[PDB]
Amino acid sequence: MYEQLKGEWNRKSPNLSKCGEELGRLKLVLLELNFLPTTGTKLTKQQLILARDILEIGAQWSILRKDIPSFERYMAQLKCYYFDYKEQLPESAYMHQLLGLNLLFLLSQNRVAEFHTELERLPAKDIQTNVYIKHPVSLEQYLMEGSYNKVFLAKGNIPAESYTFFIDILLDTIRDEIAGCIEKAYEKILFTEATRILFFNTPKKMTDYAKKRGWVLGPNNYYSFASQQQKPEDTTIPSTELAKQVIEYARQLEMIV
Amino acid sequence: GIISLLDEDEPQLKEFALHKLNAVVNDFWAEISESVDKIEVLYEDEGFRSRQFAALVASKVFYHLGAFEESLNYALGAGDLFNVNDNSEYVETIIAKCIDHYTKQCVENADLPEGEKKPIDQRLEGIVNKMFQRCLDDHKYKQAIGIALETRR
Amino acid sequence: PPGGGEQEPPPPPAPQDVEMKEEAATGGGSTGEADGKTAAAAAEHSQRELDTVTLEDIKEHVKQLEKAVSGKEPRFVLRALRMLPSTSRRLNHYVLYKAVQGFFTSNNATRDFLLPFLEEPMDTEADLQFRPRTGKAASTPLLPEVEAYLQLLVVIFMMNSKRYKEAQKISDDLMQKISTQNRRALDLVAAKCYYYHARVYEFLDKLDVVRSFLHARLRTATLRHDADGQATLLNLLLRNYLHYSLYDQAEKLVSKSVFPEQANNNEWARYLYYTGRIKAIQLEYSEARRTMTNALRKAPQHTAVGFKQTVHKLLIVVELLLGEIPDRLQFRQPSLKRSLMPYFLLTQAVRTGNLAKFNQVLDQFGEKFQADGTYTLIIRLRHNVIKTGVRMISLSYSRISLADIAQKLQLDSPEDAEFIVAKAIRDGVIEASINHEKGYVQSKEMIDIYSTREPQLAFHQRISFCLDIHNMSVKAMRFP
Amino acid sequence: DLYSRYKKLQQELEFLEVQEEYIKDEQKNLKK
Amino acid sequence: MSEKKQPVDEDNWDDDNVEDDFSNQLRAELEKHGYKMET
Amino acid sequence: GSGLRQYYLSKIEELQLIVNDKSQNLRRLQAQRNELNAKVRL
Repeated sequence: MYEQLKGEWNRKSPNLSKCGEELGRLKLVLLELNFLPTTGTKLTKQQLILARDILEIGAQWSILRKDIPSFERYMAQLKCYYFDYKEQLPESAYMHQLLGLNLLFLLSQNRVAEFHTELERLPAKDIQTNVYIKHPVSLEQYLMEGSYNKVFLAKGNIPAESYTFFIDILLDTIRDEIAGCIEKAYEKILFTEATRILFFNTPKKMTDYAKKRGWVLGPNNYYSFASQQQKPEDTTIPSTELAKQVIEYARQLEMIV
Repeated sequence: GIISLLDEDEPQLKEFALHKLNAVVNDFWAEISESVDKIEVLYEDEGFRSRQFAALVASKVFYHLGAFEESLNYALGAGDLFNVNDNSEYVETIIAKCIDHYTKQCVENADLPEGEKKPIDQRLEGIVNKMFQRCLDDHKYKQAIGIALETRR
Repeated sequence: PPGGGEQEPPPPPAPQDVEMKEEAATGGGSTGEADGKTAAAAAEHSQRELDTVTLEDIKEHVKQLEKAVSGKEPRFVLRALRMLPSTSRRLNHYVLYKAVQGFFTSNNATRDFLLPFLEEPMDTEADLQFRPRTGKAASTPLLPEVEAYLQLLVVIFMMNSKRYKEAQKISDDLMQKISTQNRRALDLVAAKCYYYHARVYEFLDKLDVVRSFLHARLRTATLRHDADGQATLLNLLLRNYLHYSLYDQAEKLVSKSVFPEQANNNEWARYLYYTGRIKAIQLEYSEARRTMTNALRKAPQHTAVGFKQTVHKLLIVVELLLGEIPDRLQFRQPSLKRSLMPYFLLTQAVRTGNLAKFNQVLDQFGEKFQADGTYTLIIRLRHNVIKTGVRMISLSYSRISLADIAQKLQLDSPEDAEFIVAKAIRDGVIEASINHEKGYVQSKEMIDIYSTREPQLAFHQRISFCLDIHNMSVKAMRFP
Repeated sequence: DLYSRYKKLQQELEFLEVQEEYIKDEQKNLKK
Repeated sequence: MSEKKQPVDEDNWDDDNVEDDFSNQLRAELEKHGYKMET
Repeated sequence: GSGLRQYYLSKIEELQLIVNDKSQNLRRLQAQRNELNAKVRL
């Protein structure tokens, strides 16, 4: 009952035994009366309130240890509590930015369908307020037209933390597509256009485009290739199956229906 | 989300996992359709101390999935938890399929009673003769003789 | 008194005659096709079912005091019908109670007596095999009551009558159902009761009990009976899942129950719209704008049904966001004149380059826009602003430069030129090739739709279509 | 009856279908 | 049917033209020759 | 009933429905055939 309420909360997380012990607190949190339906006894929803906040700092441990599946695990039960089946009272002040780290979680990872099924539950709470969502939502509006590096002209604005874990996934998510666009039919913007305008102040990124992709930069530029077939059109391949189609035509037309 | 409720591999969350399975065992088999490996791999656990229960909830979902046979198979792989559960109006579906598969299987075995006979499952027939006990109890015996003919026994 | 007194000999008798005889013939032929007509799956009292769809919504709402419809319920519900003598007796009662309405005073039934009127069908050797007859006899308790549009203290009695009718579902699923095919009529009854019971849960809070019960009443579908119950209950399932702000939609996409077949040009048409907005909420990309046009063009035969204005409004909203720039004045109905003004300004500033005018209109009429349930239009409409311009010029010039096309679309900087030259290739908004040695976005064109097998592609499906029509004729001819 | 119902409907299936093929035969022959 | 959930009760391409897509149709545009007696 | 009868009571369902429909179809074909018999006889 209230095991290690604030043992290592404000200071740091020097010991990971408080992790599994707090999860031992979630052993009873989920099993006092209920966790999903939460039929009655609103007072049991209070340690589901703190059960939410402890999952929030738990996802702050997952964000510290690069823990994606556990991170979404925390946000689930969290969001599970915000869609608690009973109309309870105010949860906390920590929901709106928590869903900010959820929305930055799911935005940078190419989750657009998942994205636009998230901003429709609190109709006016993530448009004109809740900067922890307003930065992700205007972020996605940047991800709308062409404002993907314009985001990086807008990186210096974060409300709480670095947001590094999804300014970096927002790096890569533009990296597969700049790599694909350069792999498209194109005539080789030089090393200075593919290496200085974009990111990567001459690291082994030249190993990234030179190894992950083509465009072999030896003589002062990247270098394309055909990226096309030889137009192998038989057109007599359907000469069998189409005859089958006609045979079906006179088949059903000739059958006594 | 809400779904990543089951992202822990703890042992007592294996017995609390079943406690969540029978809790969510009713409706969202549409979600369990994407949650098949979450039920199949959960069924695949030597250190799981409530074995065949993931086949209980599995036979719950695969009906909704559209696998009329899969819920029957894992209903076989549900152990005593399925054999004890035979008084319901939903289970009459899976048991109707069970007597269909059963009577056709028995006509098959009666076809060739020697050599390469498709073996009938013990838990397959365990609710079969149990249903015949229903034939013994529900005050009607044209049924009990009826399945007696088709069963090739 | 002298004015209002002389004006109620004629009003009562009209429903007294036609409102009397209509469901008399309905229950008559429908009963004869319940006993007979083993193929009663398509009753001509299903067209009478439709005639009841538009019948009581305009015919009678109150029980017609001055003794016009008040005595109908005590007559029509007093149906014992033991055998030919005890049923020809009721045949006598059809005319015998008419002296009670005309000469005497009818039995007042102000949506309080119909519940105790549910004993007359039980009196004198009650009939339960006619669960269709008593089923319409379970709709009639709502028919003056719900169709009066009260939603005032008799919503709960609505709910109790529909609990007795759900007990009639219990009678079908449990009591003497020897392949009588009545669920497909009880699925229409479940439809009617759950339109205005849908409203009932609109005049009250959420419907999660009807969510689980809907998953059960839908659960029995696809196993024994499946026709329009899965369709209608699915639509009722979708409408308020959509009405509520939550995830709510990918659960619908994973709801792999999309093929309740042909719905007689009425359920299926709107069905494409219920699914249509669903596919719209995930940034529809020309895949379901075609089914939006499809739904709008399938069943428009009504006259501004009320959601038809919303399909007509929301339809080309997504197409504007995708590729097209037509206005929405084409069907300038009187029903549309007041539902056009905000959207009227809406589509102009998209194609026009005055994005400040677009924000002016959006801040101007966003209240109507927010009432339409289209919050996410602005988050992706600035997308097709520059994409609409670039689509225009990209269509105009064949060998256009990207180093020139920007400077005309108020781009103003060469860097701003190529922020739209990074995804247009992958998207396909224009067919061209961009190069750095030549920063010119030159397009191209091709033929051989007639020289490659395009036509025989387009023809096969419709050939099957015409043979489908022939099959329908041959199957639906030789009744006599 | 109930088991004989289920057997007799079966017997009412194929013996009914042979007529279905039969009218096909008659019609095609009548065309000639 | 039986919903009636509405408000109270070409000009699309031809007016999409004639007001915005068309330019010299609502307003005048012929002054360019006054801007052309020197070019 | 539920365990013993319902499996056959619910399985004569479609055994009755099929003969229910194929009689309609059968009489359709009968009407056509009689048409042909009258025509070629005359």
